[PDB]
Amino acid sequence: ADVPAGVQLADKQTLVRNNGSEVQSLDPHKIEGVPESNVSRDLFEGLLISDVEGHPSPGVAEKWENKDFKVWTFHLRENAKWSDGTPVTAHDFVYSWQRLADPNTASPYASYLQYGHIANIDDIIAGKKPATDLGVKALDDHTFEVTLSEPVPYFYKLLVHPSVSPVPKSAVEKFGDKWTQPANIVTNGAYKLKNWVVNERIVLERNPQYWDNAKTVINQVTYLPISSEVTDVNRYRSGEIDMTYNNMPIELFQKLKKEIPNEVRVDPYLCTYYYEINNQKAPFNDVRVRTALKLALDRDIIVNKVKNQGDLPAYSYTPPYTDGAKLVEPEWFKWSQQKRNEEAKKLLAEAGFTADKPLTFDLLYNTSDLHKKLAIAVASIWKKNLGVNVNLENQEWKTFLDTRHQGTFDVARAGWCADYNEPTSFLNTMLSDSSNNTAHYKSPAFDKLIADTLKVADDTQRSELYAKAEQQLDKDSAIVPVYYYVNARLVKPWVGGYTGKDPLDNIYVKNLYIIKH
Repeated sequence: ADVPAGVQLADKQTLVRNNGSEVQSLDPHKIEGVPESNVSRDLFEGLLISDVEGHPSPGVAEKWENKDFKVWTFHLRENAKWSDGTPVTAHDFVYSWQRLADPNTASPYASYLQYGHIANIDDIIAGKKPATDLGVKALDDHTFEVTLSEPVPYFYKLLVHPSVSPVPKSAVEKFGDKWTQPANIVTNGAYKLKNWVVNERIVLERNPQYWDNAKTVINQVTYLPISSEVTDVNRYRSGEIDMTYNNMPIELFQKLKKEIPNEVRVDPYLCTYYYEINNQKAPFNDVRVRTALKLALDRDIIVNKVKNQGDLPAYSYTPPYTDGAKLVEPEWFKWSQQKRNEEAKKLLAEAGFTADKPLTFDLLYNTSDLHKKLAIAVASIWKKNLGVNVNLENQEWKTFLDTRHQGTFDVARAGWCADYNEPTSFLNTMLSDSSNNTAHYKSPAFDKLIADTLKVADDTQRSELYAKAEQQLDKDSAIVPVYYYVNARLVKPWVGGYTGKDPLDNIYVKNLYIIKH
């Protein structure tokens, strides 16, 4: 943290943050969500980290260079250490990225190495070559070199993501799946794990071996797993929680801007809320059915009437304000809802869905006041505009993500937040073989468009191709876009250091401080 001159710091530097749900895991190679990343950034540090405004900045690597955007060399600071006092070296990164790539790990984020295009990743993921063929090498203890199969000018931007953080080989090999328990874990971030009681709390304490420890102010941070937004607000207002999670309750929000304006933070966020359709499950493998659902959803009612929290009605997957996005607004978005509704009814009727044979399907959502209130509104809208029957089903977070990867769903509430600010952070997830493809969408035309983005060497052609890939997605009606999120949360007046300026919301508790109160 960088404490301003004149600020008086509380004597007690502790923080309690709501984190939306129980984390899937603490192992950086097994996580895929925002709640998991929130804790991960405090415990494990990679090559680059974000500064308080969101810019990629030195983490374990103090400086890096590239040759033709294909060979990237990271110079690691010599005082980086793990919490047991041992040095963080380039060998840790070699081991870690090979473990990520290895099929035996089964990382849900294995494809992140394809997004960066590290040499040999495709063969490694396919079982054709061993993980030791990965194009990374330690030139010495402080020098990590990465070789890509193509020039990727934004490669370094990917490096702030948890799946490319290091894991300590000696703990992983000795304890297997229990390496993340408090007595076994070893960490290299500003904090270390003190306690983990499932469905109750996660408590982290400052890690004195952290290379930037002299600047860390908060000594202890607790993450809670409350998935009720209404309950998070109540415990915030009772004084128990200093920073809520950033999902806001329909029930109370508007009340809060009125009652506690200086505590409500509302900033741009690169995430999109949508209904994910299982594209390989009949009858959702018919484009007419997917298009009808997309058209009959009335976004004005949902965004402006039902939620009304500052979100923008969406017409694409990638948010239009992502760096490099120059998207074409589809013509259906400009139509009236009455025309969208008639066209949707026509399409469903062509699909064989009568009034004696109405389409019936489930809508799966992860436990939450917000998602439940929204799923109920969306089921009504669809019932009324299409005569469709929808059965609502809630699952806890870890189970919900699992169900989506397994394909045992019809339609699901979904939301994707960028991992780096560039349109491929969204678009790479719809690639046929992506480990993040939960829509189970498979399009050779789509895959080709994305592949062509690295064969050109100028931003305009790239941006044009990103726009055509969004159009392909929209033509196939792979998903149902609903709104582009805003990052809305409550933060006590005595929490310093949270700017709200990073659109990826990569907060690090090492940057915060408590003002005396």
